[PDB]
Amino acid sequence: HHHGTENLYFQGSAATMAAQSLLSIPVEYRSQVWCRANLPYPPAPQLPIPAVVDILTKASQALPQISFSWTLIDQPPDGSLFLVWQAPTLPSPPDGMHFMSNERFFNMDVAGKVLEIHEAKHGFYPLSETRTMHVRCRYRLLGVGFDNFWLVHYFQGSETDSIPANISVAKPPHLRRYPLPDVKTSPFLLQE
Ligand SMILES: [Cl-]
Ligand SMILES: [Cl-]
Ligand SMILES: [Cl-]
Ligand SMILES: [Cl-]
Repeated sequence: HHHGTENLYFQGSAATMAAQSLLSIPVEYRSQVWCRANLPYPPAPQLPIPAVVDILTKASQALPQISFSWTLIDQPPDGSLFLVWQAPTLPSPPDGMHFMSNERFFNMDVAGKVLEIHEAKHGFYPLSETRTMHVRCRYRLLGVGFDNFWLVHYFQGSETDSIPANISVAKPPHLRRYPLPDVKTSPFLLQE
């Protein structure tokens, strides 16, 4: 009466390792962790669309040799790129960023496949910023057997996009609890 949707995504025998690792985390932090690949990606400025498609395509081909950990992500620096496992019908865990506007959802046709682009401009870190300075993009490429994997990218906003920021009217509306617990799991696989 609480976890039906999550349970659908943990049916795989390789998703058994992910499930076992999540159950090792205190219940209160299970909703707070990202399932993030142990790469790490080199940081990058805003990526051209063909680069996004190649990065997700290569990740999908390398998946059996890439491990994941449940981890907290908080106030990642500009340039940060992550490969994450996430159900599209579940909310993203927190990253410490708040937004003065709604995330916009665009779809592109790429070589006959759909690339989803979830672009959240007007990002800010309320503990340290009074104006917006950051963009977060979440990408996924559909119909190539990698539907629940995302590229998540944080980068610097343009000066002209910067607007005054106030947590009282931002999304999400609540500041996360600091300091963060240490909760990073040992690595596991999502395909064998
Ligand atoms: Cl475990
Ligand atoms: Cl808006
Ligand atoms: Cl998938
Ligand atoms: Cl929200």
